[PDB]
Amino acid sequence: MATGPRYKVPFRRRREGRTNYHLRLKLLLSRQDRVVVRKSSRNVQIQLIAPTPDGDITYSSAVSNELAKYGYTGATGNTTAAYLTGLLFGLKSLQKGYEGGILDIGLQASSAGSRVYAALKGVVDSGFEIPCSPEVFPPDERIRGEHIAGYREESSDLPEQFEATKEKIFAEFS
Amino acid sequence: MKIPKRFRTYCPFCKTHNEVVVERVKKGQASSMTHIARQKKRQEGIGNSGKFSKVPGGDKPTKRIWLRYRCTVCKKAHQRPCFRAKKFEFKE
Amino acid sequence: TNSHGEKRCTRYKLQKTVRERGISPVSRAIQEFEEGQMVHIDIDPSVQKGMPNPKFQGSTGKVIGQRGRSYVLEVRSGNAMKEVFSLPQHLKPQKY
Amino acid sequence: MRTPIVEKVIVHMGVGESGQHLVNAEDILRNITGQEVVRCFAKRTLPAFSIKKNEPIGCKVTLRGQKAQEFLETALGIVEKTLNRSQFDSFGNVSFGIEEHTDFPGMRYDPNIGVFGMDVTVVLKRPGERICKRRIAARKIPAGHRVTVDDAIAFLNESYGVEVM
Amino acid sequence: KPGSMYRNVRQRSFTRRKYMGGVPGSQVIHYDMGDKANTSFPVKISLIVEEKCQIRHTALEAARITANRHLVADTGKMGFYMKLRVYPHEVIRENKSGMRRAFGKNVGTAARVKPMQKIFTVAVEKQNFKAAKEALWHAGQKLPTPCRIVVDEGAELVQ
RNA sequence: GAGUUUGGCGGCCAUAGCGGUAGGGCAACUCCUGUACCCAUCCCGAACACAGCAGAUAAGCCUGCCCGCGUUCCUUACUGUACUGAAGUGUGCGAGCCUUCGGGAACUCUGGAUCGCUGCCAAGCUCA
RNA sequence: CCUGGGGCGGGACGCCCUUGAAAAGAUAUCAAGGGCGCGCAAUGGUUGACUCAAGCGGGUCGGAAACUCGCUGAAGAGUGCAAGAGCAUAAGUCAGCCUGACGUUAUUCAGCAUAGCAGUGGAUGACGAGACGAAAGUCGGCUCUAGCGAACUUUUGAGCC
RNA sequence: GGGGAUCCCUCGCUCGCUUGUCAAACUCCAAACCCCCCGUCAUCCUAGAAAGUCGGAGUCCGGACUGCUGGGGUA
Repeated sequence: MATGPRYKVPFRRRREGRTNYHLRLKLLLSRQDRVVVRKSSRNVQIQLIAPTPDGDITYSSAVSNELAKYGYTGATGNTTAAYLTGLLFGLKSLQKGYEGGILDIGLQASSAGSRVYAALKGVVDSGFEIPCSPEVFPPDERIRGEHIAGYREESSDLPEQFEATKEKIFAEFS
Repeated sequence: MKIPKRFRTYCPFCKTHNEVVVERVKKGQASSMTHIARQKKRQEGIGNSGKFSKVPGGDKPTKRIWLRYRCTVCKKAHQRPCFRAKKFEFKE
Repeated sequence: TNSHGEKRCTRYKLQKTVRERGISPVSRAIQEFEEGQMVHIDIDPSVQKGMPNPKFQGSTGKVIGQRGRSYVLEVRSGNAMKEVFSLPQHLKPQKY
Repeated sequence: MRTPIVEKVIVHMGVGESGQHLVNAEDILRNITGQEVVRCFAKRTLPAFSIKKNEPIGCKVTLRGQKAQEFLETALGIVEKTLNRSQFDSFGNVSFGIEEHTDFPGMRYDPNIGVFGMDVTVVLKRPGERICKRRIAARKIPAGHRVTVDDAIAFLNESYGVEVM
Repeated sequence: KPGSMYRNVRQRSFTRRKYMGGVPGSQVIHYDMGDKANTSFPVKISLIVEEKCQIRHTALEAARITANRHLVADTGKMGFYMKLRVYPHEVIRENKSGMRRAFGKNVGTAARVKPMQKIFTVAVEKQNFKAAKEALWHAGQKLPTPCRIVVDEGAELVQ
C-alpha cells in the first residue's frame, strides 16, 4: 500500500506470504543444511537447501510423485505418502553424500501427527541424521495408514502396499 | 517489589538446580573482641580519638535488599548481588 | 549537561533509511569472512546486539579471528589499533 | 462460482454490566444458539457504566454451517423474513436487532431474568475468501471478487426469500 | 527598541516554538489585501529586498498599513490585490546581572529574508501601475533593508 | 541436449507497491468437499489438522496491457544556478560579498521509460 | 569549589539522551531542550496464536459515551518512567510452561574519545547447571543507551589457611 | 461546536485541491571538505621504515589573523 515515499513495503517473499524471515534467520544461524518440508493438498515435497549470497541452492529433492514408480497407488497427500517421501528423500541424500540437516517447516503449523512429521520420521528412519523428539511423530498404525478404517474399504489395502513400497524403496536405496 | 519465598534456581555447591528458600539477611552485632575494637580501646585516652571519634555518615536514598538463598537439598546458603528497592515483600 | 554514554550523538548514526526499517535482509547475518580479509563496519541499528561503538562506523577493519558468531577486527582509530568485536550483521566485505 | 454464501452468523448480546444478569444472558443465548457463547470485555473504564478496563460486558457467538443456516432462518422468522436496505453493509453484510428471546422456542420467560435483546449479523462472503484467512500465501481478495448490496439482497431472496423493503 | 538591534543576520535560525517559552504574538493581522478572489489582474509588481536581513513583525505591519492605505486611497477598496509573502518565523529574543546566563528571553518575531526575496506582491490593472509603485515605495521606506520594485507581469502592458 | 509451464527455496528488497483491464489450468497449484481420525477453537473443522469423490479458473497464481497515484532511472531548461575546497594588496560603513582554478546539487520544468529483474532444484513436457 | 570580580541566586560539582558540533573522531560556556538517584514474580524468559492507533459503513432508549460485525490501515499504537534510536508472521497483545532477574571465569573494548578508579557494554567468549521449543534457536532480567561508590572497618555465606 | 418544541435556517474549527511562507533540537533529497581500507604514482627509508625500551624535562594564564552566517551577546 505505497502511500508515498515514506511508505515501507515488505520483502517480496513476505508480501507473497511464503516465508518467515525471523525463522529463516534462526535456521540459517545453524550453519546446517535445511531439510525444507512443504505440503500441498495433493502431495508432499522435501528439499535439501543451502544458502548462497545469490540465492538458495538445492542438493536433493524428493516428491510424492516418485512413489508411483516404487509401487504406491494411494493418495500422495496423506500420512503414508508423507512418510514414504521422507524415507525416499533421506535415502537419496544419503546416497548423494549429505547426511545432516535441520528441519524447516516454514509457515506450517507444528502439530503432532502431521504429514510434515510423518515425512520427518521417514527421513529419520532413512538414516539421515536430524535432531528431533519422538513425541511429535505420528502413531505407527496411521503411518502404515490405519485411517483407512474410517470410511473407505477400497483403502483397506494401505498397510500391505505400504510395506511393499517400503521394501521396494529400501531395495532401491540399499 | 515482591520476590517469591521459594523458587528453583542453581545451587553453586551441589551444582544443580534445586528449590531454594529466600531469607532476608539481618546485620549482626559487631564483636567487641575484633582487632578494630581492641585498637579503639587501646587508642581511647585523653583528647581526640582519631578515626574512633568519627560520627557515622549518612544513608543512601534506597538500600539494597540483602537476600540469602539456601538450597533446600544441601541446606547451604549463598548470597548474590541484590537489587535496590524502597518496598520489598515475599510472594507466597 | 552533556553525558558520556555509548549512544552519545547517535541520532543519525544509528538511523535506518526510510525503506530499510524493519527486519534486515538475513543473508548478511550468515556470511563468513576469512583471516586477513578487509571488511567495512556499517552498523545495523535493528540488530541491537554485537554492535561495535558508533565511533568505528564507516571504518574498514581487518579480520584477525573469530569469537563464536562474532568476528574480531583490527581497526585504525586515529593512530591506535583496536580489536573490535562485531557480528556479521554489522559487517560487510570490501570489494576490490 | 460467485454465489454469496454465508461465511458466518454472529449473535451478540450487549448487556453492559457483568454479574448474574450477564450469566442469565449467556445461558439464554447458549440455549437459543446451541453453541457456547463468549464474554465480551470492556476496553475503557467509564463511570457511566462504572465498568473498568478489561471487564466482561457482553457476549457473542459465531455460527457456521447448517446451525447458522437454521438460526438465520429462525431470526428471519422473528423479523418476518423482512430486512430493509439500510440494514445492509456496504459489502453485503447485514445485522438487525430483536428484543424477545422468548420468540425462540425451547425457552421460557422468567420474571427474574427479564427480557434481553440481541443483535444478529450475517456476513456474506464469496466461495474462496479463504485466500485472506489461511496462513500460508494469504493475499487480500481483489475488489472485483467482493459482494455488492444488490448481490447480497438477490442471494437472500433466492436462498431464504427475505424481501428487502 | 530600534530595529537596528535585531537587523543583521549573525546567527542560526530560532523557530522551533516547542523548545522555547512564551513568544509574543505577531502584530500583523492580514496577509492578503484588496480583492482576494480575483486573479485576473494584468499588472503584478513586487518589492524585493537587496540585503540579507531580519524584518520584525512591527516593521512588516507598518509597511503593510502604509501600502494598504495608499492602494485603497488610489485604486479603491477592491482595485488591487496585495499579498505579504513572508511570515515572521524567527523568534527574536533579548537579554534583560549583566552577561551571566545571557541567553535571552523571547521578545518578538521576525522574518529572515534573503537577497532578491519577494516581500510584498501587488496586482493591479494597467492604469493603476504607478499608484501601486508609489505605494510600494512608501512601504519599502518602512523596512530595515534597501528595497527595489520589480515588474513580474505586465511589463509590455506598462511599456 | 535447448527451451517452455508449474511447484519449492531464495537474492536484491517498490524498477517489485497501491489501482484498473483482458485471457489460462492437460499436468501442477489453487479455490473447493467433509470431520472416522492426529491436532484444534478464550465459541466456531473460520483457522490449524487430517482424509479427500466432484465442480471451478469466479478467486489465489500466471501471461498481456493501461501512466492512473507511488517509486526508480534518463533527457531539456533552470545551470555550472545554490553550495563549496584552495588561494587573493579584489571589494563593502557594516551584517557581508566578490575574482580565479577545482568540485557540484535539490526542487521544479520539456520529453520518455519504469505495472520487476534474477539464482538453485524438481516434476511434467516440447528434441534432434 | 565553580562563578564574565566577590557575594546573593544557582550547580552546567556524579550519571543518561537531542541540539550546539562546521555530513569520520574530538570540541568549550552560569549554552538550549531536558531527565535520573526508581518501579516491576511480572510490567521478566521461552513457545504458540494473533495484530495495533485512527477513520468509514452496519447493528435495539446498548445515543453521535460502551460492545460487536465488515472495509481501510508499515505502525500514524504499544514497548514502565527523559530524550533519541529499534521493532509488524515482532522487541507489541493474549495464552501454555517456566525463573537465564543462574554460580565461576577470560578477553577486548570504547568503559569514561581515555595514560588513569569503582563500575558498565558486551554476548558472539569459556566452564557447570537449566527454562521453553519438533528442532533451529532464545534467555547473564525489562528492545538499546541513566537508576550509582575507593581504601580501612564491621556484619553475612562456603570451605579452607 | 460560536449565535436567538419541528433543534424551522444563519456557521469557527476539522478533512482534501490549489496559492504564499518556515525550522538548532524536521528530512522524500543532498553536495564540496573530510575519514577508514585497497591499488597506484610520489616522497622518505639498510648512511636504518614502522615498532619497542629506558634517561632528562618544560607545559596545563595564552593571544592574534583568515574562514566556519561558528555559540552567547544590542554590540
